Amino acid sequence: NKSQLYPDSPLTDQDFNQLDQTVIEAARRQLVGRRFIELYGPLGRGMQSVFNDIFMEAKMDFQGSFDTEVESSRRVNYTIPMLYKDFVLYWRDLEQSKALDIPIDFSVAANAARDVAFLEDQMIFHGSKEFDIPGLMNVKGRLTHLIGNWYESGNAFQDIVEARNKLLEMNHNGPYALVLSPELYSLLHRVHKDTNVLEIEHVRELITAGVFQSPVLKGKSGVIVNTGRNNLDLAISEDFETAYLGEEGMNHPFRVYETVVLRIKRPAAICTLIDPEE
Amino acid sequence: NKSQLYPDSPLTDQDFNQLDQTVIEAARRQLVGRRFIELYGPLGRGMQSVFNDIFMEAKMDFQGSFDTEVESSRRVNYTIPMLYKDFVLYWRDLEQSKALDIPIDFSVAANAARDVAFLEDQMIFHGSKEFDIPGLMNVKGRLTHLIGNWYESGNAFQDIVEARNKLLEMNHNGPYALVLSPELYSLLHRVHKDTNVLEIEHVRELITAGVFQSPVLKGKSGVIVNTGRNNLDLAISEDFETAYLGEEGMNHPFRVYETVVLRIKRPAAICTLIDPEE
Amino acid sequence: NKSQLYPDSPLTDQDFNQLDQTVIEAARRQLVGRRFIELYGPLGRGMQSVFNDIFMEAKMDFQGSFDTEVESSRRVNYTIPMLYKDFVLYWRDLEQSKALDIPIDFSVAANAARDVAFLEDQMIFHGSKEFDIPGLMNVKGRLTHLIGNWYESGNAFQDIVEARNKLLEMNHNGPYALVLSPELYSLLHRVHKDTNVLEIEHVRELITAGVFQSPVLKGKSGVIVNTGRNNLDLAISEDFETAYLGEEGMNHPFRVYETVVLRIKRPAAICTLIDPEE
Amino acid sequence: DIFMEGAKMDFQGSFDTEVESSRRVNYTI
Repeated sequence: NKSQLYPDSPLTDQDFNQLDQTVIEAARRQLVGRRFIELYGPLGRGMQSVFNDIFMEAKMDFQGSFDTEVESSRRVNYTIPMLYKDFVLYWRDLEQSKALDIPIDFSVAANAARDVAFLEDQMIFHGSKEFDIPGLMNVKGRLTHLIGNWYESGNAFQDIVEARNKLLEMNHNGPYALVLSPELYSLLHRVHKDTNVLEIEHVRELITAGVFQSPVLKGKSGVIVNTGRNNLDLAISEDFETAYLGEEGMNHPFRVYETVVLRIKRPAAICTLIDPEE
Repeated sequence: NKSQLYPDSPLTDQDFNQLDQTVIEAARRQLVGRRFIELYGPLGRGMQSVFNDIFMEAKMDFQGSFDTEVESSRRVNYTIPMLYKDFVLYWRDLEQSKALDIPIDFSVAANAARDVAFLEDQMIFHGSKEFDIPGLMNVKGRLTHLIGNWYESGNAFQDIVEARNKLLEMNHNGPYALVLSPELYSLLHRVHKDTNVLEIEHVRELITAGVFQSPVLKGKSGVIVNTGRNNLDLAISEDFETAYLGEEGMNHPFRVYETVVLRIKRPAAICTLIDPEE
Repeated sequence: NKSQLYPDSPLTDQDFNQLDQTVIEAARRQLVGRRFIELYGPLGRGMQSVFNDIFMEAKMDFQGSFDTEVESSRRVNYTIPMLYKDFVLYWRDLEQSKALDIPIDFSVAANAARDVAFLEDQMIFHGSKEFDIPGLMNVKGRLTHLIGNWYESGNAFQDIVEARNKLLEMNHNGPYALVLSPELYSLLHRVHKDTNVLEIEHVRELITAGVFQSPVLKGKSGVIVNTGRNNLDLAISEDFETAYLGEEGMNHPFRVYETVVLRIKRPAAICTLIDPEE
Repeated sequence: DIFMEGAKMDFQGSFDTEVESSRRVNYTI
């Protein structure tokens, strides 16, 4: 139990569960990337690094042959980073709660739970320079496309179908997911005079896996990603966890931490709509 | 069990189930043709061939008569083919997984599971020349129709109703299913200026069994098929199965295989929209 | 233990023991680097990577102070390589020997043992390019020194004294080990002028450890290294081992393998003597 | 046997073996 692991803690075993529920519920509503990407299983504390194999660039007969096929692995090694945030709890109110038997207040944790998720999203989208891990935007062989002038009606659909054709020509036919900037989201959901076309019902049919809005993307940009286990995956060593730092003064400081990493096996899947040249 | 059948295999009985689940789940999302065609039961390993009878071209009274009716069978014989694909698993990582007690990775199988399904779809749509089995596109008495100029609004509905009338005149009244090329799919789901008509809500009412998109069809083409047990069926000798080839070097090679065939009893059901003459 | 790992191997337990003894005996003579370098204990198959800390290069007062001061470690990661070699046998000769009651011959394995030992020594001395593992003569801050003519006047003693002086100034003392090319090793037997003893006897007094020659060094060159743990170490994963591959035709193939890596913590414990012409 | 003619280092491993020319001959005592 948590109580035996952490002595000298005013909080009890029941209160630890209530704290954990608040933390996970706060994280759930603000975790965006998890929706269209699967998860690797919890590896444990045994390893600090993982291996990634990059792949870049059937017969019908009565009796089978004896041949076999292989490709270029190009194995690489990646380390697992750590993220954290901390908060503090005052005394002289916890004592009052204990005396009056009323439940304790844990509103503070949500503020850190949101920020850690925001940092994780930024790391996934743009990558880390310290550990030189690649990101979706800066990955090699991303098959860029150019778009412009989304104001007038009917321009967005042509660009979408053009990107889909480029994805198809490389023998990648499957469900697609779309992520767009908040500014482009408003232009998509817009009222056009003399035409009165919603302009999203047509688009929703083809994509079939969802269009999402992310605040990390600052300017006008968008990504179209094929969804599959083979193309990409995400590996977690340990999930959200809470620890008790010590006893300074008379108050109690706490910390929350998490570890995660991303692996991209086939770079050709991703397509990026570059910002307008102007 | 699989373990007794295949000795000298590092994988265990539990891992065989996990492999099978991944293979079947990968096949499920990419198997298209199964939706509008029923399945014959698993025959077994006793037979390698089937017989097909081709049919081409009630009384109300107080007491029944003694008459009977028959038709032309024209029995023919068809053999069952085989399809397969293979993959490899490295060592020195399986040992690490066993030592650390973490679960094993089986991502490779999905790549072959997709390709075998693609080959099966191609065989169903176009047929095989080695065994001279017919296909939907090249079957005799297919009641072709001609279409053109789907760009301007309102042309597609007229062609659809014309094909439906031809199907009806031959005493075939039932649910219909439609399969179209990806290019025609985009033209159907298009935004038309000054008219703002979705143009698919009207069509969806009549078809009543579904409009689908298949990547096998290269150019502009489409098929309308009446759905019934009598008209067509598909016979399976054995479903997706996995086997262990042997022990070369120090790694482990595996194979996946399947057998299937198609029978068309009444050719008149199918209607084909031929590509534009130009 | 044997005949359980390889049930299909024609060789019996006693023959396998003889084969293993013959394999190890050849390598025992050839191995030279392990004489003055320690070894990390076998880690098993769990780990494929290791972490090394490089150190490139107080507080006298009364009771008190509340602070901690640490120094940087420059953490880095490494990957363990694999080396292998193989040999083949025959069946008719084994049958003839069994019929005539003559002991079997295993001469071929000696060549493989010699070849793998000659590669392990070269990897230790010069390093591996693919994994970017530094060698003894390639580490930065190696404290080089330059030599002169050794044919006459007995300048070898002065060169050794000057080389030891730099380590003494840099505060590295204790046991030293000197490795030099055979050409320089031969010349040390010349008489020392005005003393009439051999200069090797004088040099041994300063060295206080074994002086040996290695064929890996080609030109006139030498290295003197301070010998102790926490300066350099060798980590082994698997020792020399022999495996029997799957039989093909009627013959039987075998292979040998082992895995080892090297780490250097303090680059300043080494000195390299360089010829001016080289 | 007259051969009349180096170790390998790899990460994943190898799928093939290596051989040499036996050139067998017979001698009498």
